[PDB]
Amino acid sequence: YQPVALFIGLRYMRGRAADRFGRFVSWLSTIGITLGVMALVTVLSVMNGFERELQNNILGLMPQAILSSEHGSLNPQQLPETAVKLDGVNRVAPITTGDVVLQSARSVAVGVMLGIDPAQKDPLTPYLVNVKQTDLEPGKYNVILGEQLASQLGVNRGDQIRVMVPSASQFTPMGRIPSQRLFNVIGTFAANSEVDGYEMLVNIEDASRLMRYPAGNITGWRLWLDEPLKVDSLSQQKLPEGSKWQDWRDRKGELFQAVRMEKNMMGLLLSLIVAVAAFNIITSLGLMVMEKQGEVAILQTQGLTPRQIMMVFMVQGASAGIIGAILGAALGALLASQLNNLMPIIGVLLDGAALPVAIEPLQVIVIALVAMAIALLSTLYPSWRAAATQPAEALR
Amino acid sequence: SLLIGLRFSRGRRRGGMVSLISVISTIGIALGVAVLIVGLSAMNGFERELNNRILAVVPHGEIEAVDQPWTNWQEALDHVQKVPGIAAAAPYINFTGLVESGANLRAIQVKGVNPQQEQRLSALPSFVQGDAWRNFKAGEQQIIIGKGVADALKVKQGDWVSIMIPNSNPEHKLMQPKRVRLHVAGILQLSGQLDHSFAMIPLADAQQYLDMGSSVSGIALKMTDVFNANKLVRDAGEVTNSYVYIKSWIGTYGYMYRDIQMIRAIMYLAMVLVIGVACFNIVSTLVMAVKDKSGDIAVLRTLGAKDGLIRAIFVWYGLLAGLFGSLCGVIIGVVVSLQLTPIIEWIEKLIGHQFLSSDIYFIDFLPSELHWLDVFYVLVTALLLSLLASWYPARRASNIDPARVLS
Amino acid sequence: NKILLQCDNLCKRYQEGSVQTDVLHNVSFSVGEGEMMAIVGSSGSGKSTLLHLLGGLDTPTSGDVIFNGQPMSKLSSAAKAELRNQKLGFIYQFHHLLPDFTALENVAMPLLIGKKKPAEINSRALEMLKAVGLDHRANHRPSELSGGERQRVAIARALVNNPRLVLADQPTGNLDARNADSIFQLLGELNRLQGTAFLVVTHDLQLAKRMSRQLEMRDGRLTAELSLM
Amino acid sequence: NKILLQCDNLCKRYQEGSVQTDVLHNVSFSVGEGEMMAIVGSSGSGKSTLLHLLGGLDTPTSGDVIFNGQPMSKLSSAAKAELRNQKLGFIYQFHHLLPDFTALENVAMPLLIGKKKPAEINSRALEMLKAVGLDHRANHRPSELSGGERQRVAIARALVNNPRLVLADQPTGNLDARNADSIFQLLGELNRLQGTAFLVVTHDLQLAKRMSRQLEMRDGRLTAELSLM
Ligand SMILES: Nc1ncnc2c1ncn2[C@@H]1O[C@H](COP(=O)(O)OP(=O)(O)NP(=O)(O)O)[C@@H](O)[C@H]1O
Ligand SMILES: Nc1ncnc2c1ncn2[C@@H]1O[C@H](COP(=O)(O)OP(=O)(O)NP(=O)(O)O)[C@@H](O)[C@H]1O
Ligand SMILES: [Mg+2]
Ligand SMILES: [Mg+2]
Repeated sequence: YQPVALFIGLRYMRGRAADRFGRFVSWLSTIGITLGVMALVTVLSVMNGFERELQNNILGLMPQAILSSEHGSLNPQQLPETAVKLDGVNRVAPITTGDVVLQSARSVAVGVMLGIDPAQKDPLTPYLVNVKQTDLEPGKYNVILGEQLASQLGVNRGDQIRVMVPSASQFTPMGRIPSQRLFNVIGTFAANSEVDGYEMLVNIEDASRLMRYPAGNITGWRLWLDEPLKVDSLSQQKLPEGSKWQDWRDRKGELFQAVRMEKNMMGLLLSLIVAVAAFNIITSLGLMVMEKQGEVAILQTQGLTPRQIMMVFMVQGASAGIIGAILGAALGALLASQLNNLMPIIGVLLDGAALPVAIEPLQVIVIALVAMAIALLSTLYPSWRAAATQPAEALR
Repeated sequence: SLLIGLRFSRGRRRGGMVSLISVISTIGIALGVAVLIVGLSAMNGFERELNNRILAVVPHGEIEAVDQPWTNWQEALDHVQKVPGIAAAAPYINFTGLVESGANLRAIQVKGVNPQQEQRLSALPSFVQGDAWRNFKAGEQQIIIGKGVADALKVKQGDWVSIMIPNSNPEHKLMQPKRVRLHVAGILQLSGQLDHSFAMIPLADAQQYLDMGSSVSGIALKMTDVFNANKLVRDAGEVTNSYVYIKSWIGTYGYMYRDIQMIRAIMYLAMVLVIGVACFNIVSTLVMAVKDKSGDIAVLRTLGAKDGLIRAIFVWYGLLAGLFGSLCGVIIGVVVSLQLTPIIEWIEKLIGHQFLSSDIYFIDFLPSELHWLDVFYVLVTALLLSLLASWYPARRASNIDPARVLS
Repeated sequence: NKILLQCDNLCKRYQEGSVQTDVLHNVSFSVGEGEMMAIVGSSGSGKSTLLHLLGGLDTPTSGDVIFNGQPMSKLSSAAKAELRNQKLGFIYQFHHLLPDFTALENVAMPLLIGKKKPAEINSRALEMLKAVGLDHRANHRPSELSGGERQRVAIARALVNNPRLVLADQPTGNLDARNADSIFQLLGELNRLQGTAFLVVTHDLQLAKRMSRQLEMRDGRLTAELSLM
Repeated sequence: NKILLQCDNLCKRYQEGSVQTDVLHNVSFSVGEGEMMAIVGSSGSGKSTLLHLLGGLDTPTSGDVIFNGQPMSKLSSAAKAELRNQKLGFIYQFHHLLPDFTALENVAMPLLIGKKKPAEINSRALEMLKAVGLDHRANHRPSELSGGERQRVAIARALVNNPRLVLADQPTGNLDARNADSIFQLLGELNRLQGTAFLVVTHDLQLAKRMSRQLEMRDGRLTAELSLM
């Protein structure tokens, strides 16, 4: 007998548990909401986790963005690392990126080399085993080789590899002679990744000496960013004279960026579709409140003001919304994939090994809050229509 | 009273200005089938486009027959090309190296495709802007010109360009790097993507530059399936030498494979939830609005030709509602999927962000292609959904005692 | 003697042990063809539930109800529907009409469901509505009807298909004296002509006294049994 | 003196064009304090519609119904609710209870809506039930209640608030003689002590003769207007 007019709403919610099955269709109003919330939470969580996995495992080994020289060589005091100002910039380093060709004792292949400073937080130092962490000393001319490329070329430690760069060539009557030099590998860099088949790690000083660059001249400044979404919009930032912006969206590895744009577009499409399905299932409670015309008319006969009926049905809708939201969060977190990995052995072709799930708390909170707000807001026109009809409940 | 005396009761479920409750069932089915159509067509368009980015161009995944002067490849070619799952097989030269251009060197993959097999077992002439077939004839050894060379080359019709072989041979000797006098035989104004990462070389020069005879490099495959391609290629290589094993290639685009699996699973687990929503709406409509009607109808029921006359009434009710909803939703889904509105900004002025037009407005993006077979699948599943969601409440209400009319 | 209904030891105790209410306990009925029966009694005396159990509309906890020799409890659903559409005509305590069907259709529903000829169905439904008193109010939906005329629609519905038993749960509660007298005149005429047996529950003592047999429900027991001849 | 309810020129014709059936035509009532008033008429003559209309529960096509001087049609929703919660007690023709609430809560809803203390709310609801005859019947939901018990719960619901005016649509239609006598006795006691006035539609002639004022409502007209002294 709580004197706040929410007693009748609670009694409507818990009531009519008559034959062990009527209660199921009674709670169907919040079951639809909890299923919609479960869908939205699992979609956003899986998308966020898979995006995080792709941004880390693939994109932390290759350069993220590069700032170089628009004309001629690159002059460092124009804009050093400390002066590197951009939107969303996280990590700054110097680097040289070069398309090179490697000749081994078996065959000749191509690839890219990244000249870095070993004194920094190299993402390959943990992967450099059987060898010193900074064995690529300036002038030592030691280049560390990966796993896939070494296995394909049939080359072991201690061998001499002819590394050549096509940019620095010279005229000769017998053809074109580019800048070629023999380097000794001391071991392997088992990166245990995809890029290790064509990516090479080199010192920055010897690389700078390789392309006949003047003293202190490097190829570019490498920026490890924080988000891959704003990459398209941040191509017109503050890049002064003597520099230009390049990145992995269209220069190199553009297939990843194209598939990411397509995946984002279809993700927003599916999110819109699930949202309109959620709207169609809030119409379920919108008609559920309209199903209790007799009760609302009896209460209005009892002298209960129409605004108080609005409050009653709004509170019923809000209770349904909060129950649905908390159960949706519970089954999106505790039952994302944490129960026997959905038993993928069934003939539905399920892949249980791929679980890129990351339950973002902010997203689940905002989704649940929007679900609750919609669940209360959708009992405003039905309730006003119910209270607008006088107690003419002659079973119309 | 065979055809008329049974749909009458279900057709009288309109009431007096209370039909606005069963219309949430027609709309519930229409929206469900429309979003199903949009999702399935969009997924099919995604699959078609992605299959044009993996296998249609740069076919990845094949048994690399590594051999010196390979020659008896005809037997294996004939034994493998006709196995189930393989569309066609064609030998190509998958070389890599450097090409001279304006006293500069460009690192490029040499794709020595076969002009004899070009028209039949490749789509190279079908993808061009359109030219005479004699322009792609062999012997004269015309190669495609690229922007990165033509920018500083100024090569036109009648100009001959020199190409020097990279001489990336095991022999320390130069061995006369093949010198090719290529001739410009056409021009393209489509895109530079085909002019930067692709090249074509006649087979004679490719064979001469290898310091051997008719040494084939690769035998590429064009297929229609990629999911089962792993074991299929493994078994196709099982008829090859056992001492030469094959390293798996799953890891290159295993993440794109997982992307496809993820989008498929997400679509399915959201659309079965739309299915559940439609079933929920119909059961809610038929449990409360009409249950004492079933009560007193069972109080005064028919002879008994079919025990579920109430079940038949609600079967006709659900069939009518679901059929009209399915037709409307199919029309909506097809019209929205086939093309977007000419002007998108006009409708979405009241976007709710108080911002002009749309910041994320896209033109000819989100490609989608319709499969009418999927339309029939969604139609059948929606009708079965409505039939079950109208029959089960009917069966629940019929079997309970008519003394549940007051409760 | 006992022909049309033989109800034996029918006991109805709702709910479970240590809290069951004796709403019906050891009711015995011997209803013959054409027997004029009136059930009278106070409140919660178990009169509506007795009708629901005799009509097979509910499941008695104990005892049995035997209709035309064949028990109703053991009978199949199709034959139950046959009885309910050819032998049993039920008037509920309330209207319990179909709100989507007009009054004419609401009284023709037993015939439209019994698979009869439509021209016969409409003509006999109109005749029954004229006999009950709704000549001008035949095409009105129950939502546009009053309590008394809805009750008259229900009474007509229980007489349209010419039942052998007509169970009536307060057919005169929502009616004045004139319409009550008229409806009992219809009941007496159907008893004289069609032979239909009317098993009616009323609270008005005069209307029950105008009928041949009286039974008194009190404490779930049958007390008053008055026979003149 | 005629103060409480002054209904004049009340008419109701709200239906599809041409078929528009009129049910009332220029009906006028003068109900004062303690006027123990009854309406008698044949079914379908416009009695329940008249009370649903003068109670403010429906919208009249024409005429004025004024309660304590203030007209209901010109009045807002909040004050209408205040009147219905403090001055008007309505007994519907059928049960029209809340199926979700037990008998005691269905009786005490007016008190709960009146923002009253629950400690005396339960006591008053129990007092009304023990007066009517349902002290043991308070724990049953309406779905487990009978027609007579439902009507008695509705009567208790309209009488707990001690309203000045209590409209009744067949308060004893589904009740036996003893319960009807007891309920009209309680009606008289409340009229004599609490000063409440009852506007009761009934068909039982003797219960109407127990009433102080009797009007006959038929075919949209008030025919009988009898005063003894
Ligand atoms: N929309 C409507 N509003 C009011 N009355 C209507 C309406 N439509 C039809 N009517 C008719 O007008 C009559 C209204 O009078 P009403 O007061 O309902 O009869 P009544 O007095 O209830 N008879 P009883 O049941 O014995 O009390 C009904 O019998 C209907 O047939
Ligand atoms: N399922 C149930 N649960 C609890 N109580 C029940 C149930 N069914 C019936 N009752 C009670 O048992 C009695 C049933 O008798 P019933 O014949 O319905 O009375 P009634 O004569 O129809 N009402 P009335 O004649 O207007 O006074 C009532 O007191 C009901 O409240
Ligand atoms: Mg009435
Ligand atoms: Mg009764």
